[PDB]
Amino acid sequence: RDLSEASVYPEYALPKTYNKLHYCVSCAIHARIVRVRSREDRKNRAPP
Amino acid sequence: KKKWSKKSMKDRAQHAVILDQEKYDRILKEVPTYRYVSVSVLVDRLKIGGSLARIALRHLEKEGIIKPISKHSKQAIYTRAT
Amino acid sequence: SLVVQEQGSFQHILRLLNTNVDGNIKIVYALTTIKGVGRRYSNLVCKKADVDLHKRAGELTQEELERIVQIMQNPTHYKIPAWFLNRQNDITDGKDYHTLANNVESKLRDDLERLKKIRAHRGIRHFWGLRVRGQHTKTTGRRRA
Amino acid sequence: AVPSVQTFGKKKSATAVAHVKAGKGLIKVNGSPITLVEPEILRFKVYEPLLLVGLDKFSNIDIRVRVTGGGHVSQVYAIRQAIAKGLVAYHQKYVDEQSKNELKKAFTSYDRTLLIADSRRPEPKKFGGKGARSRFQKSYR
Amino acid sequence: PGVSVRDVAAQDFINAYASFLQRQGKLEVPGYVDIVKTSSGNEMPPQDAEGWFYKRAASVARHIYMRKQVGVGKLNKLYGGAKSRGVRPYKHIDASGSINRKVLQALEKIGIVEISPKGGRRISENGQRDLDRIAAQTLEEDE
Amino acid sequence: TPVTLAKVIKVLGRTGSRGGVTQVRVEFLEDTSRTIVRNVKGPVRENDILVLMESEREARRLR
Amino acid sequence: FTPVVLATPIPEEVQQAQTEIKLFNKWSFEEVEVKDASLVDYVQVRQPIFVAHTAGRYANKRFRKAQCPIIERLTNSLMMNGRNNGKKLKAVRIIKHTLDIINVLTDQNPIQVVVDAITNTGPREDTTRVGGGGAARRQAVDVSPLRRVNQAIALLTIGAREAAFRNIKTIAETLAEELINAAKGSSTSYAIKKKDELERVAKSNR
RNA sequence: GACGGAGCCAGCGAGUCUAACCUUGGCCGAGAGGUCUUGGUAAUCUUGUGAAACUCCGUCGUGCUGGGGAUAGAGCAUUGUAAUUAUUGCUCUUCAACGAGGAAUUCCUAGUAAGCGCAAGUCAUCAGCUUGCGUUGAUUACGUCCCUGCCCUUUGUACACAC
RNA sequence: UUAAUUGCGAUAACGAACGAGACCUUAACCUACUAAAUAGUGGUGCUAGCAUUUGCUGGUUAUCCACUUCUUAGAGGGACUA
Ligand SMILES: [Mg+2]
Ligand SMILES: [Mg+2]
Ligand SMILES: [Mg+2]
Ligand SMILES: [Mg+2]
Ligand SMILES: [Mg+2]
Ligand SMILES: [Mg+2]
Ligand SMILES: [Mg+2]
Ligand SMILES: [Mg+2]
Ligand SMILES: [Mg+2]
Ligand SMILES: [Mg+2]
Ligand SMILES: [Mg+2]
Ligand SMILES: [Mg+2]
Ligand SMILES: [Mg+2]
Ligand SMILES: [Mg+2]
Ligand SMILES: [Mg+2]
Ligand SMILES: [Mg+2]
Repeated sequence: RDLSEASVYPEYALPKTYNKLHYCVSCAIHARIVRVRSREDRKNRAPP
Repeated sequence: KKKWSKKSMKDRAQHAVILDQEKYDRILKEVPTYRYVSVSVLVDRLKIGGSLARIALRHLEKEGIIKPISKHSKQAIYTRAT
Repeated sequence: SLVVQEQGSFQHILRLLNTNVDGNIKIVYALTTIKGVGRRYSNLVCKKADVDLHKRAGELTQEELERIVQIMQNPTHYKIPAWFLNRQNDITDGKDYHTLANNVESKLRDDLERLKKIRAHRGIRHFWGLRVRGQHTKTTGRRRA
Repeated sequence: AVPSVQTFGKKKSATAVAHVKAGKGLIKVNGSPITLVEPEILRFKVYEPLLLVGLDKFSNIDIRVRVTGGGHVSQVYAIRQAIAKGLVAYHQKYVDEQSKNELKKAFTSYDRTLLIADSRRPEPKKFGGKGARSRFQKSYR
Repeated sequence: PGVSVRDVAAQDFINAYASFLQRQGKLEVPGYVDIVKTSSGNEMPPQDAEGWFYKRAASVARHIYMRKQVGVGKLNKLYGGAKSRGVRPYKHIDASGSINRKVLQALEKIGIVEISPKGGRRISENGQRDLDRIAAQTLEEDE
Repeated sequence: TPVTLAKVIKVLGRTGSRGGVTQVRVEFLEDTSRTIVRNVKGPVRENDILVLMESEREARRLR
Repeated sequence: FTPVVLATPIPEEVQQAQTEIKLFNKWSFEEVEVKDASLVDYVQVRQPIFVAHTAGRYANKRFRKAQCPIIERLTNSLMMNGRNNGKKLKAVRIIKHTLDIINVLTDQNPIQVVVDAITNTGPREDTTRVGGGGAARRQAVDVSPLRRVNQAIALLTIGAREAAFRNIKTIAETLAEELINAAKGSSTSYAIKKKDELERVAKSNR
């Protein structure tokens, strides 16, 4: 909101930032990512 | 025997016990100009004792210099009469 | 509501019974400084001498002080009822005294001497420096000296 | 006969009975006028219903209170409760109901415990402590 | 309108009545006065000492005017207090009995109270009149 | 030494190691339509009012 | 106004203080407009009380004490440190004398004086331990108005207490000193000094 | 705030037979207590258990001081066959440390904490303890899982007297 | 979701048991029942004092009369988050 109000060039875009993240297993488990699953749900290959 | 303390002494004021003419007329000329008068005032100002302060307060209220508004024991509250 | 100014014969520390008694404090608790004289005894003798207790000790007369001293030195002569006394039915003569400044220490000491030379339990206890009134010594009087 | 009611005010362990009849406006407490309840400040605490509703409503009636139990503060709270409840009882039995409604509304708008007793009661004492909830002291070493 | 002991503050009544008794100067004082503590639990004797027997007697008179019957036991219970037992915790100790006993005996001899059935002491007619008149004047001092 | 009044409109949740801190979404009274998020120490309600000694700051939201 | 008579004489003192207007001990609860916003609805005025002794129950729910009269909260805070626990009559007497003194000095309404003191010695920003475990710091946060009021009362009473301790001045006049200096803004009062200390610390730990 | 006077309010409970309990009242005693009687086998009598903190008037006046009251001397009483290493109570005198407590650590969310005393238990006597009772009556959360632990689920384990 | 394997429910499980809860005691309400000199209150007799103009404060066991708000209980009601 502040940026749009203080911006010249209305309508503009506010573009995005893109980076592909590679984590190791240890870091991903520590960072509240792929945490841990039951023996049966380990086989679940889909996302939420 | 370790105490675990500091034990810093004080200055030990020597408030007066009995008065003379100099303290008396100082009282009589200085209990006015005081908007609030009580034992604490007559000890943090003029260095008389608290007993002398009680007696002097009763005396001055006898004459009429200080006006009372509540004379509850352990806290006497007087103002100056104008 | 009494304000008398004063006349400058007031005296600070005075002397009686070989005790530097303080002025500038009321006579009862001033006289309490005298070993052998407590609040009750001093209040009573200052009542019997008919000196005002509202007066500070430094503001008093030599005749009043001498009257008070005479009373405390022979109190039973002035209708003191013989149970205010610290040494009554003494141990030797059977009369009733009231010890004072240095006589208190001397009398305590000769009592301890009597018990020690008698080899009584309390005397042996006093000599060893322990408790004598039957207290427990297991947890108290550790750094007693 | 005379128009007469009798009510009670309560606190922890104090109860104040209050006879309220028709009279000339004397308000006594155990033998004595209302100005000698003897904390000297809860005196103003007990004047409250009179001061609220106006002393004109006490001119035609006699109130006499007998208090027992508790301590000084609880006795005062019981006295004021009994006075208010006896006034309301008189205005309900002999005066009409509109005055009772106005009086009750004033009393409860100032303070709820004027007419209704405080339901707070002592919690009992349980072992292992000096009190209900407190325990003595734990020693580990 | 009439008045009674119950229409005036107790402090005012007791002060007035003790002043009346001290000025009248006929009741009594035993002789062990100016020596005693009034209680085995008190630590020092009274501070006034120019009286206080009249204060005690006025308090007893008000007490018996209020009540029906009392005794030296009740009065010791009433005038006793917390004895500071040094390093041990405090405890109720009842007052001295000779004091109140002789107070009641003097009140009898001056005629303010009498001995009563069911044991104890009771307020008499002339004593009731005396206390009522002293209360009337105690109230209208404020004119 | 200026300060800013801010009215609470939404309590989000508790925060802090020990639960003595609360997140709130305040809307500024003056300069209205501005809605910042803040940490709060004590008992707080909506429609309460806070005095921000510093207004140009947002707390890390937990959600 | 007219004075009413009864079989038991009721003083004209209580009659005036009763029916013309409902006062405090002998003071009024009108003309006590609060200086600072954000403490309205949390300091209780406009519900007058004859005395600061109300056997009320404000501890049962959370924000009920905000409806308790502020003078009763002051009295309640005045009685602590053991020997003083209980003894609310002494706190009421101390408050009566304190308001008398705050009338003879500083002739403003003493209720206005105390509410000004509360508004002025209320810490607005304070610190608190925030962290994820071993990485934990004292971060600065806002302060709620109820906590502002409570901390103000605590600071005032504690300063008055440890001032009146071991000296000849009384708890009442020490509290009067504290309240007046806090309503003015002094840096001599325990309360204002602690307030500025906390605010400076929170500024440094932003 | 200590002291001295006045004011002056509770509740839970116990109590004598082949016995000697709770004791009013009167008298004596500074006091403790003694003595002559009395009531009660108890909602009736002790006991309104006239408790204490509390309030009001005064004394004191920031002084290890009239704060505090251990440590000691002497005497008077009571319980008990017997108190001597004091059973306890009382009187006078002596009047020590202690100037709010370091590293640490306990209990507690409303009539609760805390302060205040009372009854009963043990008991011939001996409360600073306990079990309950009531009197005065705050502050501060009404939340979190950071420490200390508990519960359920998933997960890993070379553990099974089981971290 | 609950203080609660307490419930909603989902469901290779169905139907049960124990515990929890329900239960018992106690504290709080009943100017509605039963009553009661071993608890009270009011009035009337006798009586003390002050006022006196009716009144105010009290005492009074064999003065009785009446009642049960306070007190005691027994049977019941009441809250079940309405
Ligand atoms: Mg407790
Ligand atoms: Mg007393
Ligand atoms: Mg104590
Ligand atoms: Mg001080
Ligand atoms: Mg002492
Ligand atoms: Mg006292
Ligand atoms: Mg009772
Ligand atoms: Mg722990
Ligand atoms: Mg015992
Ligand atoms: Mg033994
Ligand atoms: Mg034991
Ligand atoms: Mg909780
Ligand atoms: Mg592994
Ligand atoms: Mg194995
Ligand atoms: Mg290992
Ligand atoms: Mg009659």
